[PDB]
Amino acid sequence: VAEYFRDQEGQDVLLFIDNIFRFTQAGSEVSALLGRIPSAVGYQPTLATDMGTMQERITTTKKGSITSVQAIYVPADDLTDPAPATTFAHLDATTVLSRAIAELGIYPAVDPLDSTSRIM
Amino acid sequence: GAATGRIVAVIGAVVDVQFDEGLPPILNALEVQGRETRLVLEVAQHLGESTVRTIAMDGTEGLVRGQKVLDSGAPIKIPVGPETLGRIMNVIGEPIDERGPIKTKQFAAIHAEAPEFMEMSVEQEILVTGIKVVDLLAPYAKGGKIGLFGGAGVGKTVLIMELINNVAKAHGGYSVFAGVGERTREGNDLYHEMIESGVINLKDATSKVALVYGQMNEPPGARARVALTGLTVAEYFRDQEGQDVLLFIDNIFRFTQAGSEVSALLGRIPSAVGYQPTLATDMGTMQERITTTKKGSITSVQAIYVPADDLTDPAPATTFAHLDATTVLSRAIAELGIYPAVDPLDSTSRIMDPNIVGSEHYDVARGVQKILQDYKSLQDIIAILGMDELSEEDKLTVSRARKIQRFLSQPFQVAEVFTGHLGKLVPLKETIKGFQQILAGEYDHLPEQAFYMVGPIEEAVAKADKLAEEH
Amino acid sequence: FAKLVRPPVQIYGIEGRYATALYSAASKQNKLEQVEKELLRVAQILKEPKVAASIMNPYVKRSVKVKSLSDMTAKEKFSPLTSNLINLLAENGRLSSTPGVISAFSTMMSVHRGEVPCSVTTASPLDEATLTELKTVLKSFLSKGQILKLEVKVDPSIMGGMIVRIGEKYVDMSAKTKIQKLSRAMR
Amino acid sequence: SSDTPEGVRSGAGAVRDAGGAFGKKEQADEERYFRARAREQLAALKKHHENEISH
Amino acid sequence: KTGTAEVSSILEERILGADTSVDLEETGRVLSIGDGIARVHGLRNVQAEEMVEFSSGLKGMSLNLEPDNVGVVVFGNDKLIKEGDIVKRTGAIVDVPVGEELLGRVVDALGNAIDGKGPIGSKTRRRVGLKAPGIIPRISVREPMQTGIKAVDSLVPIGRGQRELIIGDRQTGKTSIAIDTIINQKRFNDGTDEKKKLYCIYVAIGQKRSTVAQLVKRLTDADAMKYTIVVSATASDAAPLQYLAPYSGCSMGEYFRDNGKHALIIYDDLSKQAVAYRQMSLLLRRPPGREAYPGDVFYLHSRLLERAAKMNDAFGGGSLTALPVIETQAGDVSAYIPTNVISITDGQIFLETELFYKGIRPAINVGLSVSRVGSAAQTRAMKQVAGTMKLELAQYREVAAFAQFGSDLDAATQQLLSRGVRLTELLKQGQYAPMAIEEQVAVIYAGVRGYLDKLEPSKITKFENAFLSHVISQHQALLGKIRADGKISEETDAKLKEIVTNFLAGFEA
Amino acid sequence: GLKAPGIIPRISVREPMQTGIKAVDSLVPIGRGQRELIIGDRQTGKTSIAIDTIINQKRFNDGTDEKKKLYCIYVAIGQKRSTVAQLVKRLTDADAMKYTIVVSATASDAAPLQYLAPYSGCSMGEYFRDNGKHALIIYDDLSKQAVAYRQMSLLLRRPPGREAYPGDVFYLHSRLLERAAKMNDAFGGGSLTALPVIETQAGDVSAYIPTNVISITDGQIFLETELFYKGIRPAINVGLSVSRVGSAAQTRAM
Ligand SMILES: Nc1ncnc2c1ncn2[C@@H]1O[C@H](COP(=O)(O)OP(=O)(O)OP(=O)(O)O)[C@@H](O)[C@H]1O
Ligand SMILES: Nc1ncnc2c1ncn2[C@@H]1O[C@H](COP(=O)(O)OP(=O)(O)OP(=O)(O)O)[C@@H](O)[C@H]1O
Ligand SMILES: Nc1ncnc2c1ncn2[C@@H]1O[C@H](COP(=O)(O)OP(=O)(O)O)[C@@H](O)[C@H]1O
Ligand SMILES: [Mg+2]
Ligand SMILES: [Mg+2]
Ligand SMILES: [Mg+2]
Repeated sequence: VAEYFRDQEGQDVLLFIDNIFRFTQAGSEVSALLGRIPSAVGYQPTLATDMGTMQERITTTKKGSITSVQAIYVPADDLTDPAPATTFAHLDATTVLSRAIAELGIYPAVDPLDSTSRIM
Repeated sequence: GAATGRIVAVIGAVVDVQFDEGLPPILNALEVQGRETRLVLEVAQHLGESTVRTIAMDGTEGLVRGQKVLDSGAPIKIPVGPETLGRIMNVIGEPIDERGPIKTKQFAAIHAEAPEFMEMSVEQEILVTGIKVVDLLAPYAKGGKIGLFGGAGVGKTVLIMELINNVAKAHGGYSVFAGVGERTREGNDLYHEMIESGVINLKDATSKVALVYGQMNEPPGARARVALTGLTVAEYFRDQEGQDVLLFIDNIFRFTQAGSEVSALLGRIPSAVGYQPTLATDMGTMQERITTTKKGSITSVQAIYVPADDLTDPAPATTFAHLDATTVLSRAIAELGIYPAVDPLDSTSRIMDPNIVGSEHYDVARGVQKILQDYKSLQDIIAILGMDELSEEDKLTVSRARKIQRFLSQPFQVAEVFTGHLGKLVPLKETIKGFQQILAGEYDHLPEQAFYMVGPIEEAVAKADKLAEEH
Repeated sequence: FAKLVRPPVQIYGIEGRYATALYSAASKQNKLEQVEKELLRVAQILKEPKVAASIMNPYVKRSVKVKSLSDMTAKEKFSPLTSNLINLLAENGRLSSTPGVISAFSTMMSVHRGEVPCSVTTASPLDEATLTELKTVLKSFLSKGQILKLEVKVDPSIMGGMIVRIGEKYVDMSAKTKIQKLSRAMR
Repeated sequence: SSDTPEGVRSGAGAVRDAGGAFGKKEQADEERYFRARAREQLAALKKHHENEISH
Repeated sequence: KTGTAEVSSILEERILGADTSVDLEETGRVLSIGDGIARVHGLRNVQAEEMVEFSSGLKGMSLNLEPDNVGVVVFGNDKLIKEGDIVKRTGAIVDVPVGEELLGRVVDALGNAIDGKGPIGSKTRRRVGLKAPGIIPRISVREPMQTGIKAVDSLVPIGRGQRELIIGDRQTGKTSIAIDTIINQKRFNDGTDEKKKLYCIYVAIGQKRSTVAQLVKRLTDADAMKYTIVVSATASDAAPLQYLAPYSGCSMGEYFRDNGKHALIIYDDLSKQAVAYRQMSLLLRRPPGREAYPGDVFYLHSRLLERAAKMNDAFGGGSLTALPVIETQAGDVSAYIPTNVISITDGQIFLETELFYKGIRPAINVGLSVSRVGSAAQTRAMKQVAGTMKLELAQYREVAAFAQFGSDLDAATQQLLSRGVRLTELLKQGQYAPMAIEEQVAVIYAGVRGYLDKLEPSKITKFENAFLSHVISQHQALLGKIRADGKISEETDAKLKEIVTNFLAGFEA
Repeated sequence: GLKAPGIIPRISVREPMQTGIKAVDSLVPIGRGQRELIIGDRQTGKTSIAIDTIINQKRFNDGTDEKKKLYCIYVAIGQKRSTVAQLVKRLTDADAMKYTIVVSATASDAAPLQYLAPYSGCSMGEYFRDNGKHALIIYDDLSKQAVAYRQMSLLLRRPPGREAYPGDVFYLHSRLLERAAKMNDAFGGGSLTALPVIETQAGDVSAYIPTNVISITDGQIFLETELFYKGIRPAINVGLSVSRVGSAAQTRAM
């Protein structure tokens, strides 16, 4: 749906996915109902290509572009887990919403020391 | 004889037979011909083209393919009755003590079903054994179910042979000891520890115990069915006669663990850490026949091996629901010399209740456990600040808590060959009174070495005078 | 289900499934000695550069290999229960293993009167006076109303004897007995 | 990794649960105190017992 | 590759002739039985998830439709099925009795009767496998659902039409948060109002039978088995009966949702359905995954725990609330099944066994518990006092290390150690004593306002019991002015000031 | 492959077995007929402990009474021949070899020959025990009779269990360590001690094959590394080296 407003109209699309872990977790369920032998910690062997063929269709072509904004869930506080490792290879930014900055009264609750951007 | 099958494939302890005429159902017994010993195979699966997949109950040496196999028409039929007392019996119901045969007039096939919802006695009681950790902190119940946890070498064959002394001699009803895969050395003591103590009489008919022994030198298909030969003799005394029974089983982890030794040879995909995929189903098929109905009662005491002191293992952690009372022995306590090793903050009963044990028993045992959890928050301070930095209130806590910890220890009567002390048996009314006073402050003026290995609190001041005279 | 007649070989694999379903079906109605004469005539029409061109071709159709053999199996000589069997193998996908079944049915039907022959393995061949004894003293063993058969294969590495195998018997008398003189060198 | 239920946490009285060189430095420190109070108390017993008889 | 139905007896008849003697469109013979899984030759017209009915009287359920046979799980023992036994069809997905003829009765997972009173008299049925409502037929939850526990109603509140996970280790008080949730409803369920009633269901999965028998006697004597259904697939059964048993109980509680009534269901526990499914998959040779669970095991607890809804005015105004129970193993909330069900539901209540022995019972951790809806699912008076209470019991947790060896601190830090240990003493509560809601607004009003700082901490749990018995009897007219109005007006906020201070004088004697 | 004797033909442990070590004989005594497990790491003393025991019975074997002797047996599994031909040297200057047997299956042997070795060595022990005398048997070691069962029974296409070990590694060791009996005096009264050695990785005792054999033996001797290097040699953890004392047949003066 997000490409008609890039290809057929030429605008600056946005796209929200909630969230990028349940896309990954559902690919491991399809791949294990067929019979494929799993990878490291339990995910599917095609984990980076399946994320590849979805995340490569979001670019800036000559007509328009697609931007994306995706929420991420980090399992067991493990930033080197196979699913957020593979998702971090595609990111160009981060945004962190933390519980403490809301207590100060500041809106939106954005942590300006732990939110990054690769094009900085 | 019917359906005289033939053997085709002996791979391990899993024999497959092929029947010409009559296929037998699941859970039967088969008789391999031409052997001087009795080898019994039990049917477990139906494969197609009239071949079944059995499991042997003995050694599979000397099994030549093409060998005939008879059929009895039922599951395994053991002897049962009143004349099975003071005897030791096999898994298929045979004598192993060389006294002659068992002459009974009633047989019971070992596969029965759990009694229904409308046959459930609901009443709770109390039971006094004599121990200051059982009777104070995790009290038993007349008809309940009792499990003894803990690792290897912490005191489970002693705590289960002391309760055989305490309860199972001053009891009117009967008892059964089923040995499910343990050391054959330890199955020679309890046969001789109870001939001199009158519980077994080898000449007359006034014995009060029955023994079932299949040990850890046995193939792992016969170490899964002495758990069921036990509670078939221990059910004729509850159902048929309207009596009261006691059930002693050591060890019940060898029933589960000997089902994981033939899982993949049967043809299943193994589950998590290596167990069979039918863990909580073959277990709960057995642990529902050990109940008290409205025709009788059963008080069951089962020893439960925890492998490698790992309580979150799936073989113990699925047994914590078939039990009323848990006594969990730790090892970090028995390394301090405290015996019985019983953990105070991990044992638990159902009847610890201010409406069954009374509101004086309850206020005591919820202050012993509250001062022992207050100890551990101070032990992390002592490791840095040292003992002579604490305040004067927190020093009073550690001294009473070490007085309580030493007072929970008690010399059993079966430690009269290990330690050389003399044995105690404390009544319940003194147990509550003794612990009530250490929390109050009425023994704050004694050394801790008085309280180690005594009985009542009046013996713990008769030691603090002998220490001061020999000074 | 029903019980079936036991074949006296009982082979296994994808052959002996179908090669016992044919033995049990034809032993009913006493169609046993007849059906081997019909299975040896499909055992010649299978090897044909138009028939074997599509009996093992994957890409023709799943369906047209069923009508093409059913028209073929009925018109020329025979319409017994084998016409259902060729229709049974072709309906399942086991047309590739069709020569395997008839080589499996032949060894199953042979033992109904046969011997599973011996194998004399000695040297360059012999005369009539020493062979017609071994074609008669090898009949004195069995004694069950039978007409024996035999194979011969020449091997010179056996230096000075003959080995023979009546079934799975193997009475060995040869120049292995040089290796049995290890006991002289074995203390 | 402690401000989350998924991130693991510790118990109370875990220093002596390990068995290191702080669990030993504390198991022995308690015996070097409560062995010397055991003969302040022990000496006073003869007098205390007498005192009970007195009053 | 050989194929399952390629045995020597199936091929043997097809060489003889056509199969006219058996029809195979409706009845199919059994190829091979083992460990509660059958293989059936025939049955060409069987729908997926259809009950079959074996020759020996048992039942079945069709799960694997395969190109030569069908694999069907067996209810009951397996010593009755054999090889060569005709199977037939019923013609439908499994269905269960449903009505109001269930109330006060005890049923198993197929709707039969076990308490021995008599057969159920309902005139309706329902399929167990139906779907949730959509995005449209719901509305946001606004109804209080009261438990009677001062912690659960004031710190982690539940509403009607919400999932709330009771998670915690063994021997912690799990089965007892959800047994005075039931007993508390007798206040409303005997009166005259209709949109405050509730009809509870208890599902017992894999427990032993004589813990259920100790629960029909706990609830009869407290007089709450005239609106409670008990569904009981216990441990001695077969494995699919424990698989259906929360679907069988979530269709019994949807008739009360489609008709403008309300209900509440308690799965106890959902960590034994997931092991009962896993036994069934790995004998059907479905491919494993992490911890040998099949791939579709998030699909077990997602299609079940989304049938709990709050419908709207154009569909009846019903509700269904679900409290699922999950047992962890030594605080490990990062295993496979405890991480599915935390992601699905709307909050968890976390009970620890360290707090159970330090004298805090019910043994609730407040820091590791949450409800996602929260302050909208509360009455307007409990919202008023807990907004000052949840904050001040949160400031105590940051300074909770200083309390062990502390007297040389600041007077502000010595205050948070003071006020925070009075509010902890209020939240203690004895077993089988649910409280009315406006009574809890009396007790919590005493602590958080300042009328307990001048007392001793073993005299807090005495003062609360003496403050309640004075205000029930001699002030019953003011515990019905909150139960009707809802909000504490200033005309009541000035009247409770003249009760607590005029009782704090004549107490300490 | 013979069978262990049951409950009737045993008796309790009356006699002592002297090792000559002073940390063993005083603090962790070992009766005759008791399975005692020497466990520890590599290069800590597990072989030397069980070879001072072979040497120390020299004084009883040239004596006069036939009931104080102790005939010994050493089973070498998975060891190179430049250790077993060197241990026969240490056992022949002290003339220790005139009363022992050495059953040897080296690391060069076929994997069904390292599996069969303790079941063959234990069956020469039961010539003594089933005729009157007293034997002793050392398995050096039993972590190399397990990887000869894992390999031999993977190539027979048997499905792996944990760490690819088969289903019945517990049944492999248990049907071995129960022949170590102590018969009653109406059969002959003979005994058969056993001293299984177990090598563990990084001093961790909670592994799969250690815990399956801790719970078959009556007592243990925990050999460590920080005892060996600080200076306590033989490096026996006398705190943890528990022992079901064997009816306390230490001796009267000790
Ligand atoms: N609020 C409370 N006050 C006092 N005792 C309590 C309280 N809650 C629970 N208990 C005690 O806890 C014990 C066990 O609790 P319960 O069995 O209900 O918890 P559980 O975690 O569900 O245990 P399991 O999971 O084994 O069923 C009971 O004997 C009961 O006396
Ligand atoms: N009583 C002792 N005092 C001091 N050192 C000793 C003693 N006994 C043995 N050692 C030394 O310790 C080292 C290891 O001993 P040993 O070879 O018995 O260990 P091991 O664990 O059996 O070796 P491996 O791991 O190869 O089996 C040897 O160098 C030996 O010389
Ligand atoms: N009174 C006692 N309390 C604690 N332990 C004892 C006592 N008496 C002896 N022991 C020792 O504790 C050990 C416990 O082992 P045991 O209970 O026999 O087997 P298990 O390994 O099944 O616990 C025994 O070997 C014994 O030496
Ligand atoms: Mg034991
Ligand atoms: Mg419960
Ligand atoms: Mg060595």
